[PDB]
Amino acid sequence: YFMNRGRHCLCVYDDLSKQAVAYRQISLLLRRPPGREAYPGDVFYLHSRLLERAAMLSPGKGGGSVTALPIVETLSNDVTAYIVTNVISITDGQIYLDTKLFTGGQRPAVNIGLSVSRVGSSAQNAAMKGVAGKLKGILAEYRKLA
Amino acid sequence: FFKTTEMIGYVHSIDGTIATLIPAPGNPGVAYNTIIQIQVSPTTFAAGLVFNLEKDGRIGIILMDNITEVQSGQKVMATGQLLHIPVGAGVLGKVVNPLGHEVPVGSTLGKVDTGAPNIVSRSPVNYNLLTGFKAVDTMIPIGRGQRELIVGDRQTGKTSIAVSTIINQVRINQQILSKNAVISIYVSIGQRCSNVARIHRLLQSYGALRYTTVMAATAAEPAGLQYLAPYAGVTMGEYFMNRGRHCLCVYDDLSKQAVAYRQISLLLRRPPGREAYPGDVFYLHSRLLERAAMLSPGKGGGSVTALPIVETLSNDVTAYIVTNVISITDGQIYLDTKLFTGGQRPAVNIGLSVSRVGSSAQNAAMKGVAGKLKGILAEYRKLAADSVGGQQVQTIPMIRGARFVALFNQKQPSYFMNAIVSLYACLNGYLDDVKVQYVKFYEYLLVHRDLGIMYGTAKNKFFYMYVQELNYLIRFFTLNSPILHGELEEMLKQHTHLFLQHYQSKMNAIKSEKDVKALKNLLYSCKRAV
Amino acid sequence: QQRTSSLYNKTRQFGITAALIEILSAMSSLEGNAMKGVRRNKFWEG
Amino acid sequence: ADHKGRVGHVSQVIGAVVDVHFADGVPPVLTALDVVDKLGRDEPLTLEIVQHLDAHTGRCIAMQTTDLLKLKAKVVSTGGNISVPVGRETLGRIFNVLGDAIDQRGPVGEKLRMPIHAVAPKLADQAAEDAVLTTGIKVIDLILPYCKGGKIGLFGGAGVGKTVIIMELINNVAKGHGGFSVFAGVGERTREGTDLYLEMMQSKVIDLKGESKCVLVYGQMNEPPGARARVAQSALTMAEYFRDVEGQDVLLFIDNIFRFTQANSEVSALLGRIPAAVGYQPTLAEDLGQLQERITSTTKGSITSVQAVYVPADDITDPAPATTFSHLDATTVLDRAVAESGIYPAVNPLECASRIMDPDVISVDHYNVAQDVVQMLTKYRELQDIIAVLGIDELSEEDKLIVDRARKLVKFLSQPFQVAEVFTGMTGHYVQLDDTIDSFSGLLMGTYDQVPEMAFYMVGGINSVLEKAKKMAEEAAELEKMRRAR
Ligand SMILES: Nc1ncnc2c1ncn2[C@@H]1O[C@H](COP(=O)(O)OP(=O)(O)OP(=O)(O)O)[C@@H](O)[C@H]1O
Ligand SMILES: [Mg+2]
Repeated sequence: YFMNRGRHCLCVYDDLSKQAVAYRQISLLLRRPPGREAYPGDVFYLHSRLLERAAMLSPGKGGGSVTALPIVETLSNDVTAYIVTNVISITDGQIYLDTKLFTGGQRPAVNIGLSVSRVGSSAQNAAMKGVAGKLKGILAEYRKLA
Repeated sequence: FFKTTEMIGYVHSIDGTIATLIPAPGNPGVAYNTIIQIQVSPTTFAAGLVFNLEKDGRIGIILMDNITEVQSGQKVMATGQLLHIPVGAGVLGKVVNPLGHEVPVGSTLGKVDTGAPNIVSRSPVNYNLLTGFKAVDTMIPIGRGQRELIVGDRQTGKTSIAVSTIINQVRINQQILSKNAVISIYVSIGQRCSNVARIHRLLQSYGALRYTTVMAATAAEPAGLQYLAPYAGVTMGEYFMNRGRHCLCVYDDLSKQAVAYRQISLLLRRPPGREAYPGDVFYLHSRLLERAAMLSPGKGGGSVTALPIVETLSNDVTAYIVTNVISITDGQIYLDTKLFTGGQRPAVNIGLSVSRVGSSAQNAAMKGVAGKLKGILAEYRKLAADSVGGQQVQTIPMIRGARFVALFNQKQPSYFMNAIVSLYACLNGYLDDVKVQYVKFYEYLLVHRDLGIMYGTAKNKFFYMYVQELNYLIRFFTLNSPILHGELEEMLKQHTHLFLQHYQSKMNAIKSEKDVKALKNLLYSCKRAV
Repeated sequence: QQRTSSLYNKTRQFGITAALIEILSAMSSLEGNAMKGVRRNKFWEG
Repeated sequence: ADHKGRVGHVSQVIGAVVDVHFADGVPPVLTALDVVDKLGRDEPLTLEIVQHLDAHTGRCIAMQTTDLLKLKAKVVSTGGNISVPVGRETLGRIFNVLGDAIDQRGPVGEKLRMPIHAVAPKLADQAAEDAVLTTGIKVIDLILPYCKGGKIGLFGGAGVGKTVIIMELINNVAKGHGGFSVFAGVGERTREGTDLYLEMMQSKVIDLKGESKCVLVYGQMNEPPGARARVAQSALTMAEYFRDVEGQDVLLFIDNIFRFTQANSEVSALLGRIPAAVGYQPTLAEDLGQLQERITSTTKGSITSVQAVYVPADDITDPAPATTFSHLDATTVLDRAVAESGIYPAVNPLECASRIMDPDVISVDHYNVAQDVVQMLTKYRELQDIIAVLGIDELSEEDKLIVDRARKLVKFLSQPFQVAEVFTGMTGHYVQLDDTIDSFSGLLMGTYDQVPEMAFYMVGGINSVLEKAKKMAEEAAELEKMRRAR
């Protein structure tokens, strides 16, 4: 509603992992062919038609926006799960919260090594872009040195 | 002869050992899980069990006998009664079918589907049941009313332990009153008829058939029989339980029962589950093992001890059936292949074996010995962990652990007095000067011989190992009592001194090509003689 | 030991799921091939 | 209500699944039906509607064996869901899924009954703020504090005194918070249930001649899956009554929660539903949610549940534990190694966890002390390994004061329980929350650096430590004085 009117919005889905379970529950109750990990074949389409509605509309349409922060739960830091990979194949970037850092007192435990933003670089503010340009190299060297 | 009452329908379909019936005119009804007779021949009948009652009127039937004579279109009669099998003291010493029919060899009725005792009708497990093996009786106690699993791989010594346990009760039932006697029920499921015969001969050789009954549902018998054998077995055993007596039911084995139940369910189009087993498989085993209990004194004080046997393929305890049985039984005895090939027989892996009942199922004398025996063995294993190289150092805990792990090697069950005495001797250090290779020979001389009498040195008045009636005195009075402690130490000290002086001295002096062989043969014979 | 254990516990979970899926697929195939025949009842008597 | 006494006839019987035909229409789902025909059955037969096949036919799950059951057998609706008695008359008694006393100790004489299935509290009934549950145990109330409206996983099998801890929690909660307890045995061995009942009567938590402070609800293994999947809800309903009507902080023990999941899985398989990953039911998340969500802290009272968890095949990623752990607000690990070290309660402080370990919930002093204790214990482990290669004499004097304080802490986290005042002989202790915080805070600073190490063994509070130290000093002086005489 706000994007179509030229305003901005932020949607937080907590979480798409539990939506898939519910959709899997519905499909199996309907006796449909189970797929990988018993999830239905169209589980990917379930999240595709959702996240694709999050967009930055062109100037002609009003310059609206719906940022989306879907959440996903892994097991034993496994990013090779079926649902995890499907969402990673849809989103424009990922923030990975390593358990080891969190238990070690390092919060929010953002594992910068695995995290990435594929399209957010341009939107970064000029001031923070200046500070972050060198910070990237400093951290990169620091990880290698230890 | 099951008494037929009315015609309920006509056979419609046959799929191996599974049949379907279509209703007779008027659509007469038949009670669920009841018995029916199919008129195969003019005066002969085939037994069947009702399993499904479909909406349209069709009935699912599990055939039990005379399947080759069953044809579509035949007439079916119903008995309207559950399965009841003969039970009583008149069945002991016989081979019996799960349907109650006697199997030729070369008192009342009991329901085969009965509920287990409730919470208030049970009592804590305190009375022990001796398997005759030092390892089991010490590290994995078994108490009357307990459900102890025997899990192992093929050809590891599972059937042997249960048979020995049954045999070990013969020498006890003959002495004490029949009230406390243990009646055995061995259930063979999906085995060969040859194995049943050999077991029958083996029991008869030691005179166990007088206190034992065998229920056989062998291969070449329809799956329906193999699925009902354990339930009939406990039904025979529950007769003694409800009459203040004790029973011991052995199932060999539940692995084959589950397969038969799977075959029946799948052929009757029931929803499969994990490993294709139905959803009732856990319920099937639970309602079987839960029927083994220890009744309270207000209901006679009877009991049923269960010894289910399970075969684990490739040492995998993650299978569906194995996990379910393990989650039901009160502990487990794990028989390991490597130990069996390593000369350790019984091959109990004490690390993976457990008894949730604990010391409560041990006698006073055994409890005192086991309290220290368990601690010593753990240290030996931990120090044995460093024994892979490094020239393990022989501390007293290791000097005694090795003897303990060598006394546990046996073929036949041991009389309680012989076992408890030998463990006590090794516990107090009387075997520290005895080499590990000669332990079995030392034990044999202690049990079947008397060095003190041989050399005219014995001074004890009553405590001699040839007095087999001291067992009950030891059970009543622990070895650590002034009545028996003094003479026990004297005999052990004298026997140890004579053995070292006369026998082991000659053994260490053997230098020849034939004497060495004779010594080796003697040690091997003593290994399987006690 | 921590990497080969995960692949062993992940494999057993996948193995159970696939075997069960196969069985149900066969069950659904034999159910689908089955067809209900004409109902021979006194439809008028109702 | 309008379907009270409605009549139907059995139409199909396949194992534990029974289809009933009602001429007037099937009652609502989850309705209870009684089979009037007890021709040859030794027990009454009750069915629970789970599905509707048509406007007149309904599928149901039998709570008992379906033996001697014929088609067209008469069945009568009970007028609603399964009804369980609730009140103060159920204390000290044993029940089943149907709320029938199986202890053979006379009629219950309840004044009211409640349905098994009740909607979870709405979002508006939730508690305003998180609150701590003072269990009276030093370790639990310091390093892994429990929470009202919380679900706590008691990992660790038997042989570690699990039952003793349960009895102590039951006694302490009533002693301090005046809240009762409900124990639910789901798929539990009948032998162990008997042993637990005898122990409870021996510890006086269940006083036959007095006032009891615990209810028992047992669905055993020998019972069909239809019962094991509703016993927990029956027990939960009993707790809900105390939570709402009496406004108390009740306890709900579950032994185990995995058996509840397994039972529903079997039930789903019988109905013919397609299982999900690892053979579990597709409704696994929903089944647990409909149960756990009812366990929360409301504006009237609270229900804190201590659930015994079992990990199949030692796989923590299995869907059953994985789904369960998402509902747990605390973990208690019981280890034999600690028990073999003589530390009872046998709790591994570094293996436990809790979500309310945050200053925003607990007092700042409590959080700082707990973190300091954890850090000291972790350092004590590394120092323990260093001395293995060196010897304590090598360690620095900071690391030899830190190896002395840590040993005192490990000894100070043990506690003698009042439930064992009989079989162990030592008077029990109920250490207050504030007392524990102050005692540990003083110990960490180094105030009690002169007290002997053994003075902290099996004691409650700091005053007990001082009293034990004085007695030890007096005994030592007397022995030395006697030695000088001879
Ligand atoms: N304690 C023992 N000492 C020596 N040999 C033993 C002992 N127990 C069993 N054996 C021998 O080991 C072999 C296997 O024994 P057994 O028949 O009990 O195996 P099992 O567990 O029943 O295997 P399976 O039934 O699958 O063939 C036999 O030759 C038997 O004589
Ligand atoms: Mg065998």
